[PDB]
Amino acid sequence: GPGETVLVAEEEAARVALRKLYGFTENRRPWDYSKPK
Amino acid sequence: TGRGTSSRFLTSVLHNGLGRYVQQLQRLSLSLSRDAPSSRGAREFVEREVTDFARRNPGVVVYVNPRPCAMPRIVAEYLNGAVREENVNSKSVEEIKSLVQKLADQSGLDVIRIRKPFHTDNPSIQGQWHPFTNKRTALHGLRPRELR
Amino acid sequence: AAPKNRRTIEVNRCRRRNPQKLIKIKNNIDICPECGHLKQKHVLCGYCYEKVRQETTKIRQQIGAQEGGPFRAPSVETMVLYTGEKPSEKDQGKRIVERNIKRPSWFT
Amino acid sequence: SPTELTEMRNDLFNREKSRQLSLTPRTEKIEVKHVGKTDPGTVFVMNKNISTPYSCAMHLSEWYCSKSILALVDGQPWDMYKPLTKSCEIKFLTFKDPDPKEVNKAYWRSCAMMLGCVIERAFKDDYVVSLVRAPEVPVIAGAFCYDVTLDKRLDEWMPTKENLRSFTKDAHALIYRDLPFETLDVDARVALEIFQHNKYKVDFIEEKASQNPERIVKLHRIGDFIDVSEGPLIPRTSVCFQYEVSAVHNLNPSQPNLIRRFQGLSLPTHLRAQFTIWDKLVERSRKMVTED
Amino acid sequence: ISRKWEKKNKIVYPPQLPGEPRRPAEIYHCRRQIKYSKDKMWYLAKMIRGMSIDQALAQLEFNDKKGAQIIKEVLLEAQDMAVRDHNVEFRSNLHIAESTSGRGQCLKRIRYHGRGRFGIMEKVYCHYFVKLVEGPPPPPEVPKTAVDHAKDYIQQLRSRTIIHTL
Amino acid sequence: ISHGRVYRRLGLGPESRIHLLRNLLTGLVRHERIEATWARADEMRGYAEKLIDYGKLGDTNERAMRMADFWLTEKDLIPKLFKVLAPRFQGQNGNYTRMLQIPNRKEQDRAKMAVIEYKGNYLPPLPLPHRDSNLTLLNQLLLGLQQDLHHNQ
Amino acid sequence: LHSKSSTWWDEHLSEENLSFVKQLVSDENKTQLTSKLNPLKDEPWPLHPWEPGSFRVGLIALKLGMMPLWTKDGQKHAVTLLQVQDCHVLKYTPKEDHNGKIAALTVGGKTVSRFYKPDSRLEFYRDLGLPPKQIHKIFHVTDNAVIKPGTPLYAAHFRPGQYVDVTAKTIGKGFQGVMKRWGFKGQPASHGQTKTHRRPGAISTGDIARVWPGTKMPGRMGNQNRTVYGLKVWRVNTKHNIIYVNGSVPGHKNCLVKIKDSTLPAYKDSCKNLPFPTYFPDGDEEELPEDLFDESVWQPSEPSITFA
RNA sequence: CACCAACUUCCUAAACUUAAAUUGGGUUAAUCUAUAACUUUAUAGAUGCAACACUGUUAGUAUGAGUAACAAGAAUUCCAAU
Ligand SMILES: [Mg+2]
Ligand SMILES: [Mg+2]
Ligand SMILES: [Mg+2]
Ligand SMILES: [Mg+2]
Ligand SMILES: [Mg+2]
Ligand SMILES: [Mg+2]
Ligand SMILES: [Mg+2]
Ligand SMILES: [Mg+2]
Ligand SMILES: [Mg+2]
Ligand SMILES: [Mg+2]
Ligand SMILES: [Mg+2]
Ligand SMILES: [Mg+2]
Ligand SMILES: [Mg+2]
Ligand SMILES: [Mg+2]
Ligand SMILES: [Mg+2]
Ligand SMILES: [Mg+2]
Ligand SMILES: [Mg+2]
Ligand SMILES: [Mg+2]
Ligand SMILES: [Zn+2]
Repeated sequence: GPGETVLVAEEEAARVALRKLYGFTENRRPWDYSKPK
Repeated sequence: TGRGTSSRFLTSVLHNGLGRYVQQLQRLSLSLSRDAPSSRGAREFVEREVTDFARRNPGVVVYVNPRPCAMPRIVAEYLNGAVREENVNSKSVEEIKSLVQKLADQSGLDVIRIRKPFHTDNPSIQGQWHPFTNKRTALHGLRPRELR
Repeated sequence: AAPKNRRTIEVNRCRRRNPQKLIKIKNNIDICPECGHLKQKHVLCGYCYEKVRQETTKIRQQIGAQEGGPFRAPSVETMVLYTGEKPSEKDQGKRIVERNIKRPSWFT
Repeated sequence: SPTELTEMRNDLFNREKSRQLSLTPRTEKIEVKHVGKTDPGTVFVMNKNISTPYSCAMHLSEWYCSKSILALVDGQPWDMYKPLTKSCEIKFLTFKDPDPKEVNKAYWRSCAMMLGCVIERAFKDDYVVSLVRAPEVPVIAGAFCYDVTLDKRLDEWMPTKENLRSFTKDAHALIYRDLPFETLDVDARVALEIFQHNKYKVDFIEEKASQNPERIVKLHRIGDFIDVSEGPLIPRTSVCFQYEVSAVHNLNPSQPNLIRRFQGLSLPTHLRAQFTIWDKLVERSRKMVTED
Repeated sequence: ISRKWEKKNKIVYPPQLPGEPRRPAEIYHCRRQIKYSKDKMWYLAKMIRGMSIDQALAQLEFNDKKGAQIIKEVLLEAQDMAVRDHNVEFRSNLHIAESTSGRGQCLKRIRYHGRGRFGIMEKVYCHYFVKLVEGPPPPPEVPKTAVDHAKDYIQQLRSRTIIHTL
Repeated sequence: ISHGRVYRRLGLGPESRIHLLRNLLTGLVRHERIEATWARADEMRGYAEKLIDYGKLGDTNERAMRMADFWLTEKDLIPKLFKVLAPRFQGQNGNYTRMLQIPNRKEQDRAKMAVIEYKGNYLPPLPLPHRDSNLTLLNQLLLGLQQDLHHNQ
Repeated sequence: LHSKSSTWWDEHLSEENLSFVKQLVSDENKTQLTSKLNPLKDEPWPLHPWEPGSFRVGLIALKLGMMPLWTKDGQKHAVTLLQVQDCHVLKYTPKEDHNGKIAALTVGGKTVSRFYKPDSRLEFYRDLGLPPKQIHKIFHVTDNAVIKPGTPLYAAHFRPGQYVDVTAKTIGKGFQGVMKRWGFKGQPASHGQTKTHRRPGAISTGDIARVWPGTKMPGRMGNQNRTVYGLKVWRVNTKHNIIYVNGSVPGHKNCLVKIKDSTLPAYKDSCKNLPFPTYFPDGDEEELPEDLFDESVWQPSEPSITFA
């Protein structure tokens, strides 16, 4: 993760990990509205 | 006139088409004079075309108000709250029908300069460029001239 | 030499609102202890001074009547006495000016 | 914990205020007459137990408000923010009066109280600081004196020059806040409850209560800090401009409990001193002061 | 001519509800046809802007300008009507919220010159307006600290966007 | 470049300056308290002090009489100078005149004004600036400092 | 008014304390000055020998006036009298912290009152233990010649036969025209000149359509720092600390001047035979005569000069 | 061994091919009248029918400019006084 200070950068890196653990990454598959079913 | 006017970004009212498409026009009002030359074309629109337009667009409520009137006027109201008013004074039937269709197709978003022809909330999939992308790392993270 | 162009209000507003042309605020204004009116620190109170001179004019007016004419100044010291006062031994041989009013408290 | 004492003491202080404020129902008008040399004969029609001498000054002009430190209600010194109680004649005292004896005492007492407030919060919460008394010293003495008893752990530590400089920094912080000197006349019982923990304060309250026919005792508050007072105090802490905590001297006969006297000097905004004059006075304020 | 400044003292607000801050009183006063230049009067009106009533009077009493006495007299009248008619409790509890000068109706006369030539002189009049607001003068202006200046600079950096692209 | 010059330029010229000053001096001797513009009163103060010195020289002095004759246009004042003012100021070596600034003139020229008088006159006392009493806060602290220094050597 | 007010030192002093304060301040000036009389007994900084290329500290003196001076050859020399009054070293900056090439010393003279001074200046002197001085000037001094701050400097620093440089502010003449400021000729008085007698002529040429920077025009003259180079020292008075300097010195009488050894190439190394750091009366190896003379000077009380 | 560069040309949509006196043609602002319309409209008939500019006319207000310039002998006990 990036940050203005080392503590801020480390804190941001913690969020980058949690996003990739809960499968909420920015490039995750888009939500599916296609189904008529 | 670009710097003398406002501008905005490309947008949709409520993510109009993501799940289902909703028509933004919700109400049309037509004011007529029963006997007035200028309202003739609007009168013919009511006789011939208003009923078909209403059936094609069942989500728009159409109000037709014949009353003593100097100029016929069309008022269009949208779901976002925008209101547009059009003078129909002495227009042919076709022009009024053509104009009425334009109101149905439009959204209430202001017609002003749009900065970009494209809007996306996910511009990147592989990561936005930053100065360290395409820079190789160094052993022990030693910056240049650092002795260690 | 005559102006080559009209001067805009934007330029003029900068000239006549420059700090150099503004009225300076004064820090030397104080209130008088005796009269309670305003004064400057280095200047005599105008209210109190106003009392003194108007009493002085009354005294000088009485002096004019006694002399009665020009070129009648005494060659001896002068003294002012108010109703209820009599010359003392030290006051002997001095011109006495008599005032109808009582001795002012501030005047001694 | 010390923070708890401030909270509980403040609560009792506020409770008494509301009780006395509620005690007076409706509005009753008292006629108070200006007896001062300036603007003579003015009569202020004030409300009983609510309006204060500062409110009377507000009617006249801002000069009265800025320059008046004390008021003479029926010949007795009154705090500018102490609510008036009955019809009377009022006169306002300033620092530059021909004989400002009463004003000098009030300024001296208030500055001593401000010394007590700084001392309490200066030390670490680990140590226990107990305020014993603020001796009444003449202004001629050259400094105002506050007596304090520190913890036995610091029984032989003496503040250095930087430590004393630190104390003045807190005092200047108090001045910048511009805190009004709140006033309460309260009966022994409540005063004892607010000061039950401090044995020194308790006995002082007993003395100052026996003195009066009733049990009324004067209480003053600066912000959270509260203290007993010998008499009227300054309206606000913004009056002080020059402030110094000169020195601390150990009272030699204090083996049972080491009492350390805190000394300092102050001057109001109205009477500022030049740089050199202030230094010379400060030096003479670093010498022991004996109450006489 | 318009005379709206005088009318402003006739506005009546509805009774305030118990749970609301007390509304400060406002008093509007003016003197219209003053034989004095508005350009000259601006400086006197400018100086007292924001000051308290007593502070404004003290400065005006020791100014040598003709307009100072005119402004002082208007200020005293405004003070009296504030307490007398507008339910202001303390005379001293007032400050100058607004003070400005305006043009009056002027008269045209002849300025004689050397060779039978003339010029059009103006006999100038001016108006003076004040609003007195109950309460202490609003706190003076506080300059930005260095940290405040730095904070604004960083916000500008953080607001940067990639321009003319997706 | 008017460095070192000890006079104001007043009136229609050097002679007019003397006559304007002489008229003020004549009024001062007669009434003992005079109002003039602050600059003119300051200009005349030096002459007022020196005139008393000539009066002290004595009645019989020829130079003093000529000086008194020139400066006092109203000739009844000359006996007053030698027999009233000079005897009064025998003890003093100087500082016979008291000059103080008065609030500016309310006459559309807003002149800076002063009051000049001879000390010891019979008129009501001027409202002079009175220094603070020793009982004030600052004075007492200084008084305490004075006592310690004096008593402790 | 809840507003700022102006104060001065006398505003709140009573008649009794008004005299006391003056005596108290005067007393402290004497105590502080006496405390600094003996520098050698107050941990003086190490004394170094003179070496070629050395520069000593200078003094600040007051300009007393002028008088005539005669030499054994009968020639008359107008001479200016410079008096050193309360000259002390105040501040030292090392070579690095001021200018890589050389170090600096600040020296002040002419004790002044403490009543109308900024607190910052008073704070500076309080730590130094001295009464305030009217003027501060900076002297470039080599490392070996550095002197501890608080050290008194005396007129015997300089010696007769030594050339010196004096710098001071020139007499201020106010706004002046081109004739007096720059010696412009002007225009003829008669023969039809219409309101042009003391005016500048043409400012420049028409081709450039502007006025060159630095063009000589009417403006304020005088009141500028100027230096006079190569003035001999004829005699020094030890009792009153008076230096006799050849010729004229910039400024008016009673004005402070800066005096330092001459920087002219001919007098490149004159400090060889002078008190190298400075002259210390505390040492008093030999008490100096009241007046020191240059050899050529004809002393008063000598026999009349006969050119035999 | 190329790239960049003009609405040149292509491309989506369209368009159908170039100083200025002069010449041909289609509309239109305003007001009145006829007949209507009835929050200011239609078809006809008319005209003192449209102004960023004539050192244009009248009025207003700026600029230069709060600039150039203008004015009362002194004190007092007071302007039909000393
Ligand atoms: Mg004329
Ligand atoms: Mg004009
Ligand atoms: Mg001069
Ligand atoms: Mg010569
Ligand atoms: Mg000059
Ligand atoms: Mg010539
Ligand atoms: Mg000529
Ligand atoms: Mg050019
Ligand atoms: Mg093309
Ligand atoms: Mg026309
Ligand atoms: Mg037009
Ligand atoms: Mg032209
Ligand atoms: Mg035109
Ligand atoms: Mg103008
Ligand atoms: Mg000009
Ligand atoms: Mg000019
Ligand atoms: Mg002029
Ligand atoms: Mg005249
Ligand atoms: Zn007064």
